[PDB]
Amino acid sequence: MKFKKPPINNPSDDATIKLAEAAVSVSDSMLEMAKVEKVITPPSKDNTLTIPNAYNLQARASVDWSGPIEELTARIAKAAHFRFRVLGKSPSVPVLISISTKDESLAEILRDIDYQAGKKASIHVYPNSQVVELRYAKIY
Amino acid sequence: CFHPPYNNFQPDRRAVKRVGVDTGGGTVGLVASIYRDSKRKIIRDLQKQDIQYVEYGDTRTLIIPTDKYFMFSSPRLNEICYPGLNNVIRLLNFYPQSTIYVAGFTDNVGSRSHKRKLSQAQAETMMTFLWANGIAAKRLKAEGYGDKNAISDNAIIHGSAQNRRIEIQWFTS
Amino acid sequence: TGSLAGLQMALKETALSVGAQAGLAWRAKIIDEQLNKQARNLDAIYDFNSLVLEHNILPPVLLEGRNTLNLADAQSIRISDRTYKVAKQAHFITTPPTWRQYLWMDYVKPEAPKEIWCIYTERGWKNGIDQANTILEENIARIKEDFGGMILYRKLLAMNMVSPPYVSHTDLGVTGDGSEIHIDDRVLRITALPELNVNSAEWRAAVAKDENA
Amino acid sequence: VPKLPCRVDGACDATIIKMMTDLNKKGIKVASVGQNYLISIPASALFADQSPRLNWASYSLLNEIAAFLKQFRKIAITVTSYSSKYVSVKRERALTLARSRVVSEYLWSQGVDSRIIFTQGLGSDKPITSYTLGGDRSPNARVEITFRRAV
Amino acid sequence: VPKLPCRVDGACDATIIKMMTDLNKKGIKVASVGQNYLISIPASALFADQSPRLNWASYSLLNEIAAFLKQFRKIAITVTSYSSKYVSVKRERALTLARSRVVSEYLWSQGVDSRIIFTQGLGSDKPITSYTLGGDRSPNARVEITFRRAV
Amino acid sequence: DGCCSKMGGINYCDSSAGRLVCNNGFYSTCYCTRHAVMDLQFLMGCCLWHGGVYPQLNSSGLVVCNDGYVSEECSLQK
Amino acid sequence: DGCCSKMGGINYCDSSAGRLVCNNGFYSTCYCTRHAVMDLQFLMGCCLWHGGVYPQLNSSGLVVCNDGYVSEECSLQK
Repeated sequence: MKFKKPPINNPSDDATIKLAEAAVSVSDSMLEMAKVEKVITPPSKDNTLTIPNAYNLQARASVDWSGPIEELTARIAKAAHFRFRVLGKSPSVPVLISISTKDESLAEILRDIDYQAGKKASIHVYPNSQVVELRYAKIY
Repeated sequence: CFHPPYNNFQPDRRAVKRVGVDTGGGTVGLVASIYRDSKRKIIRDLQKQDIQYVEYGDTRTLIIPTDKYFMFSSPRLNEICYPGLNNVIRLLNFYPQSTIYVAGFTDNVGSRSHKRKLSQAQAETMMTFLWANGIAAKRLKAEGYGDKNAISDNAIIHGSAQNRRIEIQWFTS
Repeated sequence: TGSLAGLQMALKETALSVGAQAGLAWRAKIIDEQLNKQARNLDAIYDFNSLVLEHNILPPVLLEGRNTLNLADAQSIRISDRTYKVAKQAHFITTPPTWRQYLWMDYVKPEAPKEIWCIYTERGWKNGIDQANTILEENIARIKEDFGGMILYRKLLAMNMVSPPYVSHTDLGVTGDGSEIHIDDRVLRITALPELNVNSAEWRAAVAKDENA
Repeated sequence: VPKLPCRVDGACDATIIKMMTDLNKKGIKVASVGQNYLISIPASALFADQSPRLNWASYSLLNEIAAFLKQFRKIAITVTSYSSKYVSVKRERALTLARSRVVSEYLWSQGVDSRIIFTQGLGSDKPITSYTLGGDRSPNARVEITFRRAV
Repeated sequence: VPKLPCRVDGACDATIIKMMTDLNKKGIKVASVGQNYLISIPASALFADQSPRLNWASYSLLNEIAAFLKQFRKIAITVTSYSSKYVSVKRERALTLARSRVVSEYLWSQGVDSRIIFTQGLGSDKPITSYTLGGDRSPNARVEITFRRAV
Repeated sequence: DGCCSKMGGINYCDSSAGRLVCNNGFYSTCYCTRHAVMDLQFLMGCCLWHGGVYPQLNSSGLVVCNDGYVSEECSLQK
Repeated sequence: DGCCSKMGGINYCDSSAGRLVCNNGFYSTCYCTRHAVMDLQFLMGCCLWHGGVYPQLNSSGLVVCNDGYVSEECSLQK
């Protein structure tokens, strides 16, 4: 009758212990402040209006990217068989994105890119003309 | 023989293999069969894997770690650990009248709705796996609790690992 | 010594000095390998890029203390409920910061070298390992300081206790002489730095509901 | 290192495993789920037929349980007593309260290093078995000592 | 020179030639035109009769293909699945999408160091052979993995 | 020496709690860092509950603490 | 040593890509210049992510970087 308790994993490093302890505190600070911002200014509009879906926007992708926005958007448009268009001047300080997902549709990839672009750039999709259009902000 | 992904949900004819390697004695094959289909060796095999069994009164409970029986942060079931699941079906085959409750539990990291939804998904997956192996739909119920009633302390690493679990309770009558 | 009836070294320091360095360097290598294994999770966690303000301005760093007492000497005490301080001021950046300037530890392979030699070399090895762990813990505290100060700034801007930075830009046309031209000169300058406001009558509260069933 | 302590004093893992094994073979149920621990004792091994008077020989068992409880570090212990249905609800509520009071006093007299001991008696309200044919011989007349190991 | 790397790690030309030769004798078609590479797999060696459920023994073949894909350096991979005509257009469009989703997930689970994996299923729209007499035994029900070697 | 005896041996040091973990899922009784809850009640040295020893070297044998008290107890006799 | 093994041997170094070309038309896995894409993640030396080592020679063992930070880690102990 040997006694045992169920989770028996691989051994752990105390560096990873300390890193995990810092990360948990960062995480609930982020959660509390996000709750406050949602309460203070409730959003009203959604980018499904600017990026609707279509047929052959339902091919799927998994992505690991850590660079500027324009080349990645060009790769997605080329995989979706759409034309690619740029409006405005690119800024001198580049617009950097970071996406790490698994198995989602190309429309949601563009919507996540659109959310991370923020105040610097925007994504529009015209399905009747089959055009993906990225436009830069009139800042600087 | 045996098909490794769940044997197409068929009961595996396990005893004939032992009595074929021992007739290839018949009495020794019957003794080896009647030892390994007994309840205590099955309980020791779940003890050999990472599954805990607790019996107190006429209530019985199985404790299952999600760390080894699910893939990471998903309701998908980990297919390398199929011997444990087959042994769970073999042990649960001994009580054909009782009702079953399956409950899911996570730790304290994250948001509340996220914890509740993940618990509900994992409990339904394990209930569906139980239902697909022959158990009737009127005998089962699944519930997902969040970080509701923990069994260890969430401020330390190993106890927090011990808190993420699936509970299976069943009666006798 | 003890009871009444009981009453009635250079290799030492050389062993500690070679053990401490070897332990420190070895533990530093192991720390760097663990950091490089988990490189995508740390980039997802310490996401400085999505905290940046309008004109690529890094937000200020704010600090908070609660339930404060000071006993100045005998005969005088001073108490307060909360205190807020601006530790660092906002400025222009060209690139966002990354976790590598905070967390990366420095490695140089030391190639510069018997009855009781072994035990003291081993003790020096333990001392070097403990020192490396302490150094890493202070680095973790520093990165947590920068991220937490910026995050606290976002919350107080939302709750209307700091002012945003104000920026002015001037448009020159085509400037230069006949030897050199610049086509579209624009000069950008932030003229008001963020600052706490002491008028408490405009402060805005946030009450978060929960609704179920 | 020679002057810091190297372990919590008077405690050993082999001793914990040894005493837990011996108690389970004797018949006292010792269970552990996570870090919570339960010791369940049948009332026939401690008391007379529904009286709050201990036999003289059961103090060895209480001494053995106290020697087990000194191996851990803890903040609160709960002792709860349950019995079987004899006369009314009040008589066994009084009986279980008296039984829990006596047992927790002897445990406090021995050196268990707890900060709080709570005692309650629930009567015959929460049975763990539908077979209710015995008297005090029934498996659902018992005392349970539960605690959480702290750090 | 002793501290710079001398080659891309875990990669060898003899190993590339060996595995390409072994795959071509086994029956998986490996072709290279310029710097584009194509791996074509018959659906019978991977799936059951038009269901998106892998056999247990075909994971060795997927492991072998992943060990081949780790030899190169690349930016995007495309996985496309094609099938044969059974019931309607929708049923095999759904079937090929499910097949490509499962295969690209297992390839992503193993350590192929790509930045993007695209998956699509074209149904039975683009046949490579006019002989359409088999079912899933037909040569034009297949999955194709294409990529470009980068630098 | 033997910390996890009658268990599977030492798994690792949990520095969050300061304790060893055995190869079954039990916490050990052995400590593995100095920031663990040890129950210290007896401490050596003198000028405790004052500032400690004021570190000047004295011609005589008096030992003086950092708050002016003089330890006659750690002082050598004549 | 053997770069283009089971191919025809080394044809030449393409310095535009930094790679060797084998005698069949395949790019090799071996590098042949230092401006080739090598995937460097682990670098030695100290005062990285500062200016490097400020090159004065010190009486004590402190190592100071070019931005005023002091590396206690590369500094020799007493």
